[PDB]
Amino acid sequence: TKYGENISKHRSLMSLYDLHPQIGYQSYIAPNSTVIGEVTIGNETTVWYNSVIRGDVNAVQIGNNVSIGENVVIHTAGSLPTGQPASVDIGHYVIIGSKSTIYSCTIQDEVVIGQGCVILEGARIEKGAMIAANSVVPPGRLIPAGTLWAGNPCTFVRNLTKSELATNIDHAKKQLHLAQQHRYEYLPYNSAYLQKSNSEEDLNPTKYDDVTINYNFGDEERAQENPLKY
Amino acid sequence: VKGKGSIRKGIHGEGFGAPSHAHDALIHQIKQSKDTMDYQNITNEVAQNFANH
Amino acid sequence: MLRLRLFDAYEKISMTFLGPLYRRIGKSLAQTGLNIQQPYTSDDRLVPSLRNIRVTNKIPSINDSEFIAPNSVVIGDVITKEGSSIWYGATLRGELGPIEIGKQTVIQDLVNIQSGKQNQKTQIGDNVFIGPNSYIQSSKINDNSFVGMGSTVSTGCNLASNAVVAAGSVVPENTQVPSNQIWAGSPAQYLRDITPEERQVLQEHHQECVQLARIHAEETEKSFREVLNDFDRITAEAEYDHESLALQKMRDLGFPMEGEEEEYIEQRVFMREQLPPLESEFWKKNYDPYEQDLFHF
Amino acid sequence: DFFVDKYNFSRRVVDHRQPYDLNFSINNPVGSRVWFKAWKQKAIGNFLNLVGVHYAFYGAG
Amino acid sequence: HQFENVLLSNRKNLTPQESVQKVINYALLQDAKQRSRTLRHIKASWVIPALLFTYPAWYLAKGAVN
Amino acid sequence: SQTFAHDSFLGGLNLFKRRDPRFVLDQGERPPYPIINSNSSFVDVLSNFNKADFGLVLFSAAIGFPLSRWVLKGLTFSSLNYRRGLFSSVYGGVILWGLVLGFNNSYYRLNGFVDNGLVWKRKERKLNKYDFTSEFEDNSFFKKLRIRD
Amino acid sequence: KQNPSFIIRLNLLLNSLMVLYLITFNGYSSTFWWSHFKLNNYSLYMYLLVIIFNNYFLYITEKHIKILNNYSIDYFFSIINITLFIPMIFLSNTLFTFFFLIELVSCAIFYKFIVSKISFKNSNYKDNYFSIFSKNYLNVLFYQYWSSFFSSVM
Amino acid sequence: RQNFAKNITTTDIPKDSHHFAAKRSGFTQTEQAPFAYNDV
Amino acid sequence: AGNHHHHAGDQADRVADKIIWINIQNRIGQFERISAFEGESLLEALQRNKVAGIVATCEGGEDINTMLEKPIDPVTYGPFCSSCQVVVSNPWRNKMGNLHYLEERNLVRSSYPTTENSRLACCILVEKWMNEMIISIPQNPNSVYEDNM
Amino acid sequence: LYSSFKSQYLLILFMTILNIFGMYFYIQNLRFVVKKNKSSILNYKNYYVNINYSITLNIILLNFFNFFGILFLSDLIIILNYISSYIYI
Amino acid sequence: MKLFQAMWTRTIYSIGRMVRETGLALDRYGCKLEQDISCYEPLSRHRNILPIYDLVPTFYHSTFIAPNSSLIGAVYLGQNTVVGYGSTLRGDNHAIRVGHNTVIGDKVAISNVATLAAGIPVSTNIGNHVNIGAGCVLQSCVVDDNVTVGHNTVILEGSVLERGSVIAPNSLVPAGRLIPSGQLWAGSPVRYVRDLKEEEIKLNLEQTEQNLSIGKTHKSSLIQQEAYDRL
Amino acid sequence: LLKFDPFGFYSPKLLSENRPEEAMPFYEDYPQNDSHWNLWEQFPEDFEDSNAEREAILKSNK
Amino acid sequence: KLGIAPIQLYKIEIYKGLPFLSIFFYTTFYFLIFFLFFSLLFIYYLSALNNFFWIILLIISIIGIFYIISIIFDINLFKAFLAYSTIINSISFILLIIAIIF
Ligand SMILES: CCCCCCCCCCCCCCCCCC(=O)OC[C@H](COP(=O)([O-])OCC(O)COP(=O)([O-])OC[C@@H](COC(=O)CCCCCCCCCCCCCCCCC)OC(=O)CCCCCCCCCCCCCCCCC)OC(=O)CCCCCCCCCCCCCCCCC
Ligand SMILES: CCCCCCCCCCCCCCCCCC(=O)OC[C@H](COP(=O)([O-])OCC(O)COP(=O)([O-])OC[C@@H](COC(=O)CCCCCCCCCCCCCCCCC)OC(=O)CCCCCCCCCCCCCCCCC)OC(=O)CCCCCCCCCCCCCCCCC
Ligand SMILES: CCCCCCCCCCCCCCCCCC(=O)OC[C@H](COP(=O)([O-])OCC[N+](C)(C)C)OC(=O)CCCCCCCCCCCCCCCCC
Ligand SMILES: CCCCCCCCCCCCCCCCCC(=O)OC[C@H](COP(=O)([O-])OCC[N+](C)(C)C)OC(=O)CCCCCCCCCCCCCCCCC
Ligand code: FES
Repeated sequence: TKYGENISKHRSLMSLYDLHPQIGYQSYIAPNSTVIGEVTIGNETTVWYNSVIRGDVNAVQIGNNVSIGENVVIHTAGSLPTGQPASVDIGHYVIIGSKSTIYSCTIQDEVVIGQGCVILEGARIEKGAMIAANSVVPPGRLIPAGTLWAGNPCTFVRNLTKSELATNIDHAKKQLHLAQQHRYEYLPYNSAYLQKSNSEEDLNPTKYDDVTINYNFGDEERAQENPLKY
Repeated sequence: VKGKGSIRKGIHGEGFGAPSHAHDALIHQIKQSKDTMDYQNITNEVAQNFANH
Repeated sequence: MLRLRLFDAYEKISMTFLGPLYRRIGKSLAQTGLNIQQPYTSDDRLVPSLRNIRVTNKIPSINDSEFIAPNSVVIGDVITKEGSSIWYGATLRGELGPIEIGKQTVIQDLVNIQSGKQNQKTQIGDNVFIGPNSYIQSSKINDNSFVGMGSTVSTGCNLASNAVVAAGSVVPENTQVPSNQIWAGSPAQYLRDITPEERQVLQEHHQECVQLARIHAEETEKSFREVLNDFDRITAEAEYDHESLALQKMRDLGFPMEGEEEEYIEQRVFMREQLPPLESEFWKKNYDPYEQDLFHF
Repeated sequence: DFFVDKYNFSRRVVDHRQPYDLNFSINNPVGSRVWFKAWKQKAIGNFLNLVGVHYAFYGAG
Repeated sequence: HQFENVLLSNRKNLTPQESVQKVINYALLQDAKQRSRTLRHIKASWVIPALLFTYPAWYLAKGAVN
Repeated sequence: SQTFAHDSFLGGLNLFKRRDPRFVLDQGERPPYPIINSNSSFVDVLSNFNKADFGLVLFSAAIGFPLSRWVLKGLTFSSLNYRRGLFSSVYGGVILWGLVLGFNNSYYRLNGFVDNGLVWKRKERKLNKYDFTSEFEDNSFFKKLRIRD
Repeated sequence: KQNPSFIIRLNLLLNSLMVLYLITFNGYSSTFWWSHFKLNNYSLYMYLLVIIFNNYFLYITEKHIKILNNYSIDYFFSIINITLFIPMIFLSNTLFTFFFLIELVSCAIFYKFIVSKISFKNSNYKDNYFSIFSKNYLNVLFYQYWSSFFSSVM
Repeated sequence: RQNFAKNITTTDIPKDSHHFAAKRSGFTQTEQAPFAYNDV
Repeated sequence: AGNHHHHAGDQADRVADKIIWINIQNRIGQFERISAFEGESLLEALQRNKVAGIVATCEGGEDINTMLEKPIDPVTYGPFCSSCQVVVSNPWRNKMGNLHYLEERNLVRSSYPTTENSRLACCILVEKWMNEMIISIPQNPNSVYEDNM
Repeated sequence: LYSSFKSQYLLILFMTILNIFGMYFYIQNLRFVVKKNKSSILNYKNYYVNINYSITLNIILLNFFNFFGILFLSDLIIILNYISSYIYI
Repeated sequence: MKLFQAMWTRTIYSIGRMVRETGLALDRYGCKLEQDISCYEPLSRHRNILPIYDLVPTFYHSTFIAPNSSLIGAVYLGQNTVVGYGSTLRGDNHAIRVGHNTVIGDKVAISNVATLAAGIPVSTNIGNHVNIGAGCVLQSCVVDDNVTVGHNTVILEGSVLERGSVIAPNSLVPAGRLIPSGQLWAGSPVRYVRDLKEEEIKLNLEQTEQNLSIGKTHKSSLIQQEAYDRL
Repeated sequence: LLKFDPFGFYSPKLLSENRPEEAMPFYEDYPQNDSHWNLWEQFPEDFEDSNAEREAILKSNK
Repeated sequence: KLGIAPIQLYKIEIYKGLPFLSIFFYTTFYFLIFFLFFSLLFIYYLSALNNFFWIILLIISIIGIFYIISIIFDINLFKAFLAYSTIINSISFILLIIAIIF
């Protein structure tokens, strides 16, 4: 009854009455991925398949040319004990491994998060730091810039060299062409609607609304930069 | 909260501004004790207004 | 006369003739183009709804739930009580074993419940919280239990009421978690005893998530026409001005919205009496004007 | 006709967004009885609102 | 002679070391074939625009400067 | 042979056929065609209306529908009555512009600027000393848009 | 909240019709209406050039408005008046008529400045209960008004 | 950085697989796992 | 890397022990307390905490040869406005020291009244010794039309 | 070139002074154009940045003409001289 | 010539794409003229099998592929391979190859790195009877036959697992390391535990067989309920 | 300096350039010469590169 | 009226207070009509008075150049930059007009 239907009612982008997500140019959000709430995505940012990003409880900021990964859940907290803003902030060239969970945190530029990491609320990862795949950053913990940490709880290993930082930046830049290759496979016009069957509601609306404005106003002049656009 | 922009509701009530913004004592007083003033309390704002005048 | 008649005639002619013709031509061209592009192309598909999947007579009973994410997976013998919430990407494979979810039990994103045994059941009590990326295999979770982000509960585990598992904690197989105790680490071990403030904040977080589940359900469960109206409203608000917003609020309150109605303004703005104060407002302990608490300053 | 390999050539969803004044008497073709009734009401109302303006304009013309 | 899918073949008789080595070699060979195919497709994508639009560009430049 | 008959419904197309790219003739230059009435008043100009002017008005009416719809396509938050009224206003404006064009064509025919069906007894023939367009027009489509003695 | 795209399109349409009239124009080179206006090739070419440039700028403005709407219908009505009355200046045959035409165009430009949008619905939620003073509108009006006064009197 | 493919098909890379040997028995609970590739 | 005293196997320090507290008197006479970090500008900290009373028209200034560099490059253009002024209490103002000539130019060119303790948040760089620093933030002027947007 | 044709060496000098000062006035902004990261200056519509194909096309035509105006300048000069010749001055 | 064939393939593909574009645009314009809102409907564009140009996933019809899953690029599945719900095999930069009777758990993510050192394949290869639990992450790793990987396990680049090796759940295999045959390894950095017994091997074999049977039952039920496309 | 030997003539050089350490990804060592004047990958003349796996699977599927 | 270098600060203020679209239209109107007619006053309309206009134009141009040479490098606003670009072009065109009327 409530949940009985054959066609899924899932949308990648959603808002809660005031919280419209914003996505930059050349940014690919996978159809499986869900991005709901006050979420801002920068330019060339790629969110892979089956990743959830909820900015409903608080704002979420995502930098430019970052990779989020697969099966990654990013969400905010109501507040922090220190009184700091609880919004999620991620810098540029940040790579987040798959299976990872991000709480209200502050990730700076060129940070690399391994696969399956768990960063808890209040964590502050500085520029260039790296995290082992199966490590946990406890709440309110500061990871210094250009340092390597591993384990659960995370513990220091050694400092990172300019070569390692350059390699991380290069990988972040390299993800972009794969994202574009995935993007090119979708046409700007969705053809799924052509596969449905007319229903009574479709053929005769129950109630009518007053024509105010079409959301696709001027789309005959707008460029189809992102094929996955409503 | 529906129709209030970035304002969000807490456990015991709904805030009067965006999350990271500062709470306003004058607005709190207006809401809680609307139209009622036992005495003309001289706050920092009142003192500064007097000085400016 | 002539001009408006020509306008109406052209509108009818277009809507009745050009619309269908262009539609048919476009569909034929789309089919031809897809055929040409094959086998190196894919076309959009009607993604199946995997909520409430029946396997070998096992029918999920989830109708008494507040929020079920549209992209979640619920298969087989999955029973959920009133107020339970299952969020995006959660997979509940109940065919491996029965999956019982209590009242007001929250399961966050990408949470997978799979019984490692052939028919062992998974039982979750009321007011239980399971965070994102959690993995419960088969265990007895009592009421008011908390499971952190990226936490794994192994087979045969039993955690009692008011037992907290820290995020990123792997509970060893066949482990008992007493009440009002915090277990953290990998392998998980007892750390300390839950303080009243920690318990209060955990309860507040659980209540906040339960309430947010209602908003998520309201957003997700919308018709196509309602979603189109929401898109139109957002686009209109992108250009609405302060005067338009003020007019919206005024019409919601009930102010006159027409010139002939302007003469009865006083009946809607001033004549209406103000609601008397609640009697509870007369019992406040203190009435001193509010000021910021300057502790720590 | 109704269906092809995957595309429904008869797919149709009616646009629920229609102007409020659709089917109003004034919107009927000029010269009809319904249109004349609506226009007469509109003209009477306009004259009542502005007796002086209607005079100065129509009588002068 | 005939194509054999080493990954999908039966390697239980061989020792684990030999099995993994054969799998690695087969994977390397198939990856090389895929690399050649994708490189050829990229080369075709390079060649097509040149042949199609070289003469038009020269025509435009010749008209502009002469 | 180069211009449409001034008495035909297509006689209004001679406005686009011009001997030279100038706007107006010099003060003293003889008009290309005999003058019918130099000091023409409004009443006589209206009386001189012709099938060419009627055809210009018909062209304006025919072309005002696509243009009116094009203008209306940028309209939002509009009721049906207001949309129809705006369409009527734009179409009437286009038709009035057509009427103005017909009036100007009648004035030109009266003054001899455009082909009025008459020809001077002795043509004043130029010497085409500078010729950058004769061969181009002959080998191109623009020979239709120019008038040569 | 009606978008002014239709007003801009109407302005473009009537400008194009005026261009057609200029293209089809014929007559003698002389002055008309009491020698207050000059009708010659150079003046008509200036008129046509002004009209063409106004048409192109109106097209670009229409595209921008379709992109985003922060301008009211009165703004583009003022632009319409300016476009209609400004090319007539080059047809002036006397300094008197030139002065009157430029005064009319100045009034139209002052109207355009008056109808400038003032308050925006931005993302700043910190000034809800505080007074913020911006003098740009008054400065524009003051300087335009007084420069016009000085120029007109001189 | 460099993006070329190491595994070329024009010829087989000369190698010795006997200088380094991977341990496969007698491990402890504190010893790290061995390395899969040991060709020089 | 560097600027830390961690050895292999050590636990990360708490952000609470590293946050530098700034106390502010808001434009409305109330008191606020925010947290910042060393290495980021006071303007960045104030904007992150969303403190009212600062317009920041230039939004920190240029991205190269910035005023935040401890040795200020002589080829620096300095601040591009004076819309982030803050009055700093004498104990920390004396530690901050004399003003850069460009910063003083902008401060004096500010349209609103200025104080001898006034300074630009973008030009201020957060330091450890600034802990518990007390400042006041009156309302700053609005420069151009784009501020309202 | 026209100033030289009219034999105005002082006018050429002042024109050159103004030209070089204005040239640096325009050029100095290229220094500010440098940014630490890539900016986000596009309006968001339907949850995505709004890029206008029509304005991009107009900018492309303007860019082409800005780059290759020298090639086609003879035609524009001819047209402008033709327009100005009607003036008898 | 192969180059000419590739050029012709690209040309015909581009022509087909342009034809699709024009057809869909005509359909939308017709809907606009007809006052139809069918086109505007936002429907998930997720495609279970997403082929990159010249890289089409291939799988035997006997395989069960979860509709929630996503196979992209050069992916190769065996006879009765099972892919769990929500698991994604990106395999876009390089190929992903799977065995005849392997099981991939729900939410499993497989993606291979751009490049590796000489002699190390940059593609994921999995044995015939491998069982991979839900929530596992794999990157350019080689797995032999009869290998069980516990749930929430991370396997990095250049990591080779021999036949019969078992990895406990909640453990990570460091990149470029070997897991010998018949041994149990556990811990976030894998550490030697013990040598497997015949009883454990039989239990693992039975578990993977049961998983394959469960996958067959899921495929049958989904086909019955119209949630599975009859390929 | 005595140990330094990027090439494998004196000190043996692994085909895998480096030994990866735990908690770090496996990346190739930066080469001594970083010249980018590299051609597209070269293959033997008449190299067989048909998608044999795909062809076999399609044939089996029928 | 125009806002030429001697009297330019009001133009700077107007540009600061105007929207970008208003500047877009105003620059077009100004340059294509007002300044063109200003030039035609000396070239075509009042050419008989060039024996007096030349010295006034030269003095105005010199004063404006020497007054803006330093001011144009003191601005810190986009609107000011646009306005001063317009002013510099106006001064250059005035010099060209002097050369023409020579
Ligand atoms: C002297 C002092 C000045 C005053 C004199 C009198 C002027 C009268 C003018 C007309 C007034 C119309 C009514 C206005 C009422 C207002 C009050 C009102 O209703 O309020 C509510 C009204 C809203 O309600 P509404 O119902 O929606 O609108 C009212 C009506 O319902 C709907 O509104 P509508 O406007 O759309 O409807 C008007 C329609 C009303 O509709 C009807 O009643 C039915 C339609 C009837 C059509 C009649 C057409 C007749 C044409 C005759 C042509 C003959 C030519 C012959 C050629 C020669 C042949 C041989 O009436 C007309 O069609 C009038 C046209 C008359 C043309 C007469 C031509 C005479 C030419 C003389 C010279 C001849 C020389 C050559 C001679 C040769 C002889 C050999 O408020 C408004 O917003 C109304 C706004 C109207 C604005 C009008 C002004 C527009 C122009 C502004 C220009 C600004 C300056 C810039 C230009 C500079 C110069 C002007
Ligand atoms: C060396 C220095 C040189 C400096 C050059 C400075 C200027 C360069 C940039 C601008 C040049 C003009 C570009 C064309 C206009 C812009 C609009 C347009 O056509 O594109 C939109 C439209 C985009 O269509 P879409 O993307 O399919 O859909 C758009 C919307 O969805 C749906 O669109 P919609 O429905 O909203 O509107 C469709 C309508 C939109 O079109 C418009 O509304 C046009 C707007 C501009 C009007 C003004 C044009 C004036 C042309 C005369 C020359 C002066 C140019 C001044 C330009 C700058 C002024 C500020 O499209 C058309 O019909 C386009 C026709 C364009 C040709 C107009 C010719 C008018 C001639 C009138 C004067 C005749 C001489 C009289 C002699 C009198 C003697 C007594 O473009 C096209 O359809 C074609 C685009 C690609 C080819 C463009 C070819 C341009 C050729 C330019 C030649 C320039 C003169 C020769 C060179 C001179 C120097 C040697
Ligand atoms: C910058 C500003 C804009 C540009 C500059 C502005 C220019 C200003 C100066 C314009 C002068 C125009 C004078 C024209 C006089 C001749 C008119 C004409 O052709 O008449 C021919 C005819 C006469 O033609 P005739 O001259 O041939 O007749 C005489 C003929 N003989 C000599 C043989 C006997 O005129 C008339 O009969 C009517 C005269 C006018 C009657 C009163 C009309 C009042 C109209 C008021 C406005 C109505 C608005 C209605 C709107 C309806 C819709 C809403
Ligand atoms: C030998 C016998 C010869 C017989 C010849 C008989 C025929 C004579 C008439 C031929 C007319 C040819 C076409 C003219 C232009 C049609 C324009 C049109 O309908 O476009 C609609 C279009 C309307 O748009 P649209 O209909 O293309 O669709 C818009 C669709 N969207 C909005 C989604 C993009 O008009 C415009 O867009 C123009 C807008 C600006 C205004 C321009 C006004 C131009 C006025 C031209 C008047 C006629 C000049 C004729 C010159 C003849 C010279 C010889
Ligand atoms: S932000 Fe402008 S000077 Fe500080």
